Amino acid sequence: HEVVKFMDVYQRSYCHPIETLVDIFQEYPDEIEYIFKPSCVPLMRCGGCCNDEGLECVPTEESNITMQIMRIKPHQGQHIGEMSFLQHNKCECRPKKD
Amino acid sequence: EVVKFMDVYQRSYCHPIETLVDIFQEYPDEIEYIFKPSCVPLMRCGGCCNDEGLECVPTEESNITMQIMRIKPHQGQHIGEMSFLQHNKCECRPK
Amino acid sequence: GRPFVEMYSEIPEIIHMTEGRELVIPCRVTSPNITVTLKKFPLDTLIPDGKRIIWDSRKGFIISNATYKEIGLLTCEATVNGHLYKTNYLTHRQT
Amino acid sequence: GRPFVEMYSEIPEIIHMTEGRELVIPCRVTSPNITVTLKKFPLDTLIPDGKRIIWDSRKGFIISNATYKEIGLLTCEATVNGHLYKTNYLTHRQ
Repeated sequence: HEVVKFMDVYQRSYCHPIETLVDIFQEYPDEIEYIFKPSCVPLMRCGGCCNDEGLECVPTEESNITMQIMRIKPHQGQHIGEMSFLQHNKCECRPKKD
Repeated sequence: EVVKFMDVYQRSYCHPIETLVDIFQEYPDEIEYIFKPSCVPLMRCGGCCNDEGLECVPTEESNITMQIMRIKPHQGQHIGEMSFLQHNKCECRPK
Repeated sequence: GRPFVEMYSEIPEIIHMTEGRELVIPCRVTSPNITVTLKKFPLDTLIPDGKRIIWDSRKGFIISNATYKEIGLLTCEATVNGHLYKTNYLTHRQT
Repeated sequence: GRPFVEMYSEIPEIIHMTEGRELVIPCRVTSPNITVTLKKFPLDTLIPDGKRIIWDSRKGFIISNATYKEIGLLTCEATVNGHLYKTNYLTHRQ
C-alpha cells in the first residue's frame, strides 16, 4: 500500500475535539500588559471539517483546565499564575449564520 | 489537576503537530469540484517560540497521498489520489 | 451470513438528500427478524420510533423531514452468528 | 550532596539577555572538579570550547555573543554520588 484510504481520511478529519496550540493573548485579551511564557498553551478545541460550505464545526459541551503560566511585567518580577482555559468536549456541524 | 509549568512549556514549544488543513488552501486552483472530505490531517509545525522575533518553521519536509472524493457540481463523484505536504522537523528561527 | 441484500463497498455509496424531504438509507436485509442498527459518525445513533424514523426490512431506514443533522457518514450494522457486517453511506445535499 | 550553590526550583529562574552580547548561565558548583553538562530544550547539548562557550566552576557557563539559538529553556546537570542534579533557567529578551 502507498495511499491513505478514503475511510481513514474521512474518519480522521471529520469535526471533533483535537489538541490545538492557542495563543494566551487570544484567551486573555485584557492582559496585554504581560508577556506570558510559554506564550501559547495546548487545548482540546473543535477542529476538522463538516464537508459542506454551509456548515461549521462548533462546541456543544465545554469545561475548564488550569495551567501554571509565568507572567512577566517589565521591571516588576515575574510570578507564576495559575490561569484557566476553556476546553471543548463535544462538537457538532451546524449551519453557518450571518 | 493543574498542569505544572514544565509540562505546559514542553508540550507547547515549537514542534510537528497533527493539523487539519483545508484542501482549498493547498490547491487554490482546483475550483471546479467540491472535495469530500474538505480538509485532511497533516503533520505541520506548530506551537510557540516564546520570543516575538522568532518563528516556528520547517527544516525537513515530505509528502503523503490520500484518497479524496471530488464532486463536480451536478456531474458525478469520483475517488482521486491527491498528494499533500507534511513537516518532519521544526525549529525556531529569526523572523 | 451477510444479512444485507447489497454487498459491502469500501467507498461509501452517495445518497443525495434535500432538507425538508424524506431520506431513505437503503440497507434492506433478507429477514424481518435481523436486528439492524443505524449510526452517524462519530458517535450518534438514530433509533426508529415508527414516526419520524421508521425501519422496514424490505426498504431500510426511512427518515421524514431530513435536516442538516442527517448530513454525513451513516452506517447500518447487523451481527449474524458472532460476525458483524455493515454498509456505509455518505449523504450529500445538492450544492 | 547537591553540587550547585543555588538550590533546585521547579520554576526556572529568568535570565535577561541581548543577542550579540555576553550571556551567563550561573550554575556555579561547590568544588572545582564536578562535571557539569549544559542542555537546551528540546534537542541540544551545548559544548564548551574554551572560546565562545566557556565553563568556570565558580561562575557558570559564559557564552560570548549569544545567538537566537540560546533563547529558551536551558538546564545544567551534574551527577555526584550516583545522583543526577539539575537546575533550570529560562532566557528572556527585552
